[PDB]
Amino acid sequence: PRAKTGIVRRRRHKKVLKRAKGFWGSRSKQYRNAFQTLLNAATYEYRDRRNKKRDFRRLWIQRINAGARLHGMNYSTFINGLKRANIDLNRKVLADIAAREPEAFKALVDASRNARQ
Amino acid sequence: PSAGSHHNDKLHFKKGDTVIVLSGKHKGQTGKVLLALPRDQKVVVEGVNVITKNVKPSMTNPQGGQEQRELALHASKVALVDPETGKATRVRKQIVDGKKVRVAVASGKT
Amino acid sequence: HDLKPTPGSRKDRKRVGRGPGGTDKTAGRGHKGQKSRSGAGKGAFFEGGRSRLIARLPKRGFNNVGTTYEVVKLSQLQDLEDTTFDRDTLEAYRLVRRKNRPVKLLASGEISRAVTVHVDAASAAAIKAVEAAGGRVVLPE
Amino acid sequence: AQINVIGQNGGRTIELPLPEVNSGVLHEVVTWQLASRRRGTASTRTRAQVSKTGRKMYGQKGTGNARHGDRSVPTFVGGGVAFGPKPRSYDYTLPRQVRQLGLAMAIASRQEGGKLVAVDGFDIADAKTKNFISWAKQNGLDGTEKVLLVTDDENTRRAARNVSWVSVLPVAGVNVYDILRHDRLVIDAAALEIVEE
RNA sequence: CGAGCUGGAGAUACGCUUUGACUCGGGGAUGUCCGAAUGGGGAAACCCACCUCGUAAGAGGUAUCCGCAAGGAUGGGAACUCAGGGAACUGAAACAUCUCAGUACCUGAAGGAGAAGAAAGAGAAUUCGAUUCCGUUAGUAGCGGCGAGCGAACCCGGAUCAGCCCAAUCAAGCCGAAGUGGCUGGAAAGCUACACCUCAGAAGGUGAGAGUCCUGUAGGCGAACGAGAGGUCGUUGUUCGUGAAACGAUGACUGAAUCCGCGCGGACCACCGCGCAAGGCUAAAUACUCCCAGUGACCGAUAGCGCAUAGUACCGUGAGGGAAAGGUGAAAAGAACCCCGGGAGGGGAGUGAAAGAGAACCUGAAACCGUGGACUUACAAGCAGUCAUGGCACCUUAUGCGUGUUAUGGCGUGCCUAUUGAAGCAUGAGCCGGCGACUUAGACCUGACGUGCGAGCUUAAGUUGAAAAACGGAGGCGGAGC
RNA sequence: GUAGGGGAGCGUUCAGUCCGCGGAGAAGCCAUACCGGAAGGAGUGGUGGAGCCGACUGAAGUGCGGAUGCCGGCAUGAGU
Ligand SMILES: [Mg+2]
Ligand SMILES: [Mg+2]
Ligand SMILES: [Mg+2]
Ligand SMILES: [Mg+2]
Ligand SMILES: [Mg+2]
Repeated sequence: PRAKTGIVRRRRHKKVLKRAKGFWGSRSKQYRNAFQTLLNAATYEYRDRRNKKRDFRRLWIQRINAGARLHGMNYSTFINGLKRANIDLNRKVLADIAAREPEAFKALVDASRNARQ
Repeated sequence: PSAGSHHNDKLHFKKGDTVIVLSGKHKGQTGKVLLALPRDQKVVVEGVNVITKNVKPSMTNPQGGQEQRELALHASKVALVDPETGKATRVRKQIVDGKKVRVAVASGKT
Repeated sequence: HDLKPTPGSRKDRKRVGRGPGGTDKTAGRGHKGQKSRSGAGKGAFFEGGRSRLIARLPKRGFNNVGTTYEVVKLSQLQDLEDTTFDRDTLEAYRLVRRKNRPVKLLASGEISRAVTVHVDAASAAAIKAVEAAGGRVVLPE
Repeated sequence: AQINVIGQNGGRTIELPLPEVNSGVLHEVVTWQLASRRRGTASTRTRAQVSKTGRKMYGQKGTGNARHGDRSVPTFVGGGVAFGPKPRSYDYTLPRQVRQLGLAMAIASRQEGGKLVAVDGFDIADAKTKNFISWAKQNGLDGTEKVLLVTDDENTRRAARNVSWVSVLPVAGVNVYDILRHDRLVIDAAALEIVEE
């Protein structure tokens, strides 16, 4: 018996061509280019998962030394204080305190200054 | 393309017979057979009636309105009736005419 | 009424290891099968030789094969199977079917018993073993 | 271990295949049976040779864009079906003993459920058919089961034409497929059913 | 045969038919001109004659090769058959003997088959008993730049089965069993309730799915009158390539015996053994498929034949080459009439279940071209995405969940191929759809898995049954090696 | 993790078997935010208008982005 492609390819093709959403020009309309775009998208996808994790910590650190410097300190110094006050092991959350709770952030600056000098 | 060979260019009626229409619309309705087309498998009975339009400009006056005429059928009418309904056929012999073979079933009249 | 799987013609199972699937050339995209050059859609570079060792090796030889005998071991007659008798038609029916060639008796089995052998030839220590155990070996004219 | 239906009541004989039947061996059998029955008709002009077309084309180089010999290759629409089906067999010789073991093992399956041995359809009278249904009714043959009749009586066979019921099989010319294909086996004519080897 | 018919033809008019049309089966009778072509010519289908019979019309004859004459031959056939003649690419990893291969092709002769055939044989048992074919022996024996590679036969099993003569039943066709009401539906054949037939539940059709409605099927009938010699030189055939080369075969030269005779047995001799050439026929088993029927883990419109029909259109001076194209509806009920327009085309009305079937008539993807809406964009540097966050919109696997879209930030060198090394200014590609590449074979070899028997295992050709498999032990493999 | 070797599977046509579905709407097509580890699979809705899914087993003309690939349709250059 004969077993022509019929239905299999078009379905295979529509799947790809639907991942292609706000894809500019041919990248959303023609299969070969839509599919091709996705290979490169795969690189970006797998990489950006572990990248966001560097991206955020960066943002986190930036907010910390901003507030640390508001109370005559800095990230390097502040963190060492909290480290030297072993009791203090915030690390995660610490950026939100600086940004939302200034009263609370000050307390932790004052504790960090002790454990150091 | 094929056409009415599925039978044998063979009917079960004559251009005179009274027949009942089994199947479809016009079910049970009876009438005389006025046209029998064996190869085509067509029956013109006083049954199925149609309203045919006339595309007639030059053709004998432009007054080509609507016409009352009956439209042909197949084997969607069971041939020959006497006990008030449709039947098969089985008993042949001769009447006064030997050469002729009649038809009949659970009864004996056609 | 309900949905039923049912046993019979549809319950007949493969047999486990009975027959695996062949090789269809696309297990991932990365199948551009054979080698990567000089292994081509052609009809064989060949597989033997004519210098690749076979030539460069010697002999004029001379082949013959005159007569080869059917080995009828001593252990077949002795040990098991009580003397049903040799002759010609009985040795065949028991288990020594061959035609076209003559038979031969060889000294392998050692149980000692009275036996009368009807072979077409036998080895020195085969004759001098049937007689020593009791029995005669009949060789034709 | 099996009784009888009409004519006597013995049966009991035959050392039926151990253990509680093997599907694997029946599988081996059916396959072979269907493989033999398979006709080898394969409508394909596989070769670039077999399809109707000339031999030279539009020159080796400089036509600008091509490289073709002739309109008959499989890369061409209307060319050969290079690697298509050609007329062949699939008929092979399944070892003798496996065929013998086959139907024995298949009969065993019908013993573990609904088996049936009969001595003549004196219970039939002519062909009549209407009367086979009458006889079958007496022995639980209602029509809820597909039935296989293996009789040598040329008249009792003639009373087998009906639906979801019977397939009529002659002169002990049985099949492992036919018996597994139906629900009940009316083993009937005890000619092959007793005595061999 | 028993009422319709008047070809496809979808088309009106004239008519024909129970004093039996039509169609089907079987004979006849007419059969222009060309073509073996045949009176002569000829650039096929056209010119031009003569002779006999005849009232003109018109009819008959006029070719060569066989034979007394009756009567035969020319020419055409898809493939198959034998014959005369006979390549090269290719293999030999170069090439020259060798291989491809006596294949392809040309030519001759013929038939439904042909060929071959009645032992101067095979051959080593003083077995066999015409030929062809199939299995097998056996990739054995052997041939071989002893290389590539080529490759028998006897025995045995099997299909079929003969030896004779001379010279001195199937087509035309007819008969053929048995269902009715309600329901859903445009439509019943489906559903439901009770019912029957079955030697017939194969199959097609009928508004949808059919045992019982039509055609049929199982079964039966059925036709007037219809088919069924040795030698030397040169070479060669088969495993036969100059080899130790026998034997057949024959172009050139020679040239015997006649049964106490001749030929053969692989130089050659003797012995032992097999057989009678120099005359002819001979069925069956075998092969092929233009054609016909049946069937299919064959195709279903880029498939399948080149063609759903066309060797057409088109291309070519010619030989030759050569397409693509399917689908209203159950039924034409094929849309009268109205409106814009010269028309084309549309909108209605009507038919229909549907016109979401309207004649560019089943479905109607995608590329591609548009109209409308949402969110957006005119300080911007860009493999076009990706992650994160904010804004706007929306709520039918879908309200914490997202879905669409959008601003800004970060990050970010198409794909494939080829390659030490590809974004590469290296290859390919306009886009989409479809078509498009590791197969099949062999009683082949070798291994993994598996099953059945197991010191044993197994059948091949065939034969008989085939809604199906059984038989068949010829032979093959273990079984002892050197 | 490239060549390559080994393992488990998804999908298509045909087939045998069983379970079914369908004009109160089959295949195909279209949309989708659902499921599965992937090939993939289901629900709902829309179109279509007459056939078809699931399970086991069998067989293949069984899976396409490439071949200056073949056939066909349509773009660009350009209202030049
Ligand atoms: Mg083709
Ligand atoms: Mg189509
Ligand atoms: Mg044709
Ligand atoms: Mg290059
Ligand atoms: Mg492409």
